[PDB]
Amino acid sequence: SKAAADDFKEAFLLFDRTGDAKITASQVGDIARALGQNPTNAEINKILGNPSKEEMNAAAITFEEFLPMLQAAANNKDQGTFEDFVEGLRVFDKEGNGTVMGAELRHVLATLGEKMTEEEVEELMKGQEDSNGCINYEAFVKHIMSV
Amino acid sequence: FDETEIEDFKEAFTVIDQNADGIIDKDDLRETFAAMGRLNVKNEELDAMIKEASGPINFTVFLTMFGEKLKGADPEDVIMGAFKVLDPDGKGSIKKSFLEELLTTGGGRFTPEEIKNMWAAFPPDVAGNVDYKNICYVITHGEDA
Amino acid sequence: FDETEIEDFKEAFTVIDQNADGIIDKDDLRETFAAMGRLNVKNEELDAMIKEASGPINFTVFLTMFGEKLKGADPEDVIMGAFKVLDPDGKGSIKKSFLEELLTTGGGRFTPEEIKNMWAAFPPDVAGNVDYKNICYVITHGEDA
Repeated sequence: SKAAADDFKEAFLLFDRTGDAKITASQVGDIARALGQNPTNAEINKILGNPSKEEMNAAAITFEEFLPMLQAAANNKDQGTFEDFVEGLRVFDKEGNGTVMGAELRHVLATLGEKMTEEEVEELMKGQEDSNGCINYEAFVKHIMSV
Repeated sequence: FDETEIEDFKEAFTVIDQNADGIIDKDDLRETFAAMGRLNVKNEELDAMIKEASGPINFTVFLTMFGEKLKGADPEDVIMGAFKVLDPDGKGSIKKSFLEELLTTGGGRFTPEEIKNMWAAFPPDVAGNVDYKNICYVITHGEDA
Repeated sequence: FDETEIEDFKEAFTVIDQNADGIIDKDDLRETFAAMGRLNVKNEELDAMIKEASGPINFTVFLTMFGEKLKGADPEDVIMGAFKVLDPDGKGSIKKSFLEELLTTGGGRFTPEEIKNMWAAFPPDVAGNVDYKNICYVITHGEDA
């Protein structure tokens, strides 16, 4: 709205590697996340196809399509409730203390639903899981929602 | 510019300014090159060095000319700092394809063509991203060691 | 000439120039040979070394004389680079007949007679093309190790 945030246009100049002021359709998922929006990858996929837009063939972009797609994704930020994130992992391990065994969270984050690479899974556990093999998800989900 | 790097440029300024008056003229350039072994140093090379300045080469004109050409110059300890963060387990030289992917995918300065030029005089190990350290040496002091 | 190879020739120039004035004369040659164990070094050997130069042996005359005799001198890391491309799976020394065929059939410098001279002091493994690495050692530093 501007509140006209012109820093979204300045961040588009940091993600366009050619400097022509266009951003390919394959970068739009990760740049919506870097502007403070977490649409799921199936949602980013649907919307695209919904608009008869094929992410399979070469793509370019213009700021005039990327701005309204970020504004259509911005209504879905009401789905980011931290009660359900901590209660999900609280149902994932027994006893009254928030600890996932290391390999349980790593294999679930790579193979269940939207596949996260094991490189990204190791980069999200690095520091929050110590050598006991127990990830405290009270501080883990706190630090994941700090970015 | 750290102060020891500015003292290194002050010592190089005194070795090229053999009249010791504080201004490197064309005779100082030619007599420093002749003392390094250049008996055939043409006057057009000395004129092209003086054509990079708008005035006489005193210490602050030599520092501003080197500042404007070395706007991304990095000391060896900060280049090894960044390469120790790229190899955070220590000792090992990092893979060739890992440095090519991480240069491109993070920044536009790490685009490929430039990566072929990095491999091209920075040899294999250096280019590949396996060794490490020789590239920090030649970025702070050029040519083959 | 890489800069560390030129620093190795500067250190060898300082060990043969025992007067430390920058010019290796015939007395320096004889006193360096006597300090290595040559008590019978003839004056005709010293005169044949000085007869390879047109002037006194200063550092740049010693570098140009070694440059003109070592116009195909290759450091050990680039010889092992080429032998790792000839054995691209790593570890194994390459076959005798494969190096004889690939030297001949690619280039005139790899002709046979020369291949018999390669096997002749570069022993079997080396000659054969099976080992590897000892030949890179003796091409950068001669004689049996």
